[PDB]
Amino acid sequence: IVGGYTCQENSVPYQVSLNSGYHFCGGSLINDQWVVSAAHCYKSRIQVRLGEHNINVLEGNEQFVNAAKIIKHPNFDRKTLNNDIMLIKLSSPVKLNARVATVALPSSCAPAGTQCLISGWGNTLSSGVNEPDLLQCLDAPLLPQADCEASYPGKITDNMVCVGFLEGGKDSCQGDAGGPVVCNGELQGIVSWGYGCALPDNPGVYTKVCNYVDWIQDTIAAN
Amino acid sequence: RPDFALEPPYTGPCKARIIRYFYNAKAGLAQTFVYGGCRAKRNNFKSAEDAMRTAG
Ligand SMILES: [Ca+2]
Repeated sequence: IVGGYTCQENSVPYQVSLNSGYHFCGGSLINDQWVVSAAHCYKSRIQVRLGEHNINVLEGNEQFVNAAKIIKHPNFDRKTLNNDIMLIKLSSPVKLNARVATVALPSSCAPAGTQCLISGWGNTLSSGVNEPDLLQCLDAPLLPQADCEASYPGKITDNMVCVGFLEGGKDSCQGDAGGPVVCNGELQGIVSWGYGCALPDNPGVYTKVCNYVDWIQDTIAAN
Repeated sequence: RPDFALEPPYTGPCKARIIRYFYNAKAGLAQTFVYGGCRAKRNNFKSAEDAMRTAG
């Protein structure tokens, strides 16, 4: 997260870290056994780290659980990034407390202008690399679909939404993928892609979760 | 050596943090970079020895 601020300790209890030796992607806890992330964050073996704040120091509030089943959206496209969503079933149910909690799936698609919270342990610089120990937060609005299409000509599908600022300076970056975009207590987006980080006329592009509520519920009930 | 070996490391549009190997034409050695997760160019390898075989 570029241009953000350090989140208050455990103020984003649904945020998880995907680890395969090191932190590589984020994710969101939707129920005691399932995590939602981006499909491009696929790895054959993933350990999910919950209740985290400082990713490099053992604080004592963390729960380390391995991935049992990793299910990507059947229509995921590796080139266009359409349907960039993935479900992860945990090996054992997690203990829900004040540090570890679930985020609600969307009731409907939030309109343009809705203020949201983006979070992650990704790069904090637009030019250069600086990986934070502590979870970073960013308050940003859902942008009009016309402005998203103007920023990325012919690259935006109906399953994508732009969140951020057209002036740049504030955006999600490398290491934030799979992470949450929560608006009014509901998961409206998943960190996906963008051209660079925090660059003018190039806001981040996110997977529009409201188009996948039925797919998520049907997959959880069948597995 | 081929053209891709002299090309700068490509992070790509995706936002994952995946450590991959590339060949530096300036230093003449195999170094690491942050790959985003999608649309990789040819100067992107999973291991150090796979980079030394193809590019070295
Ligand atoms: Ca920790």
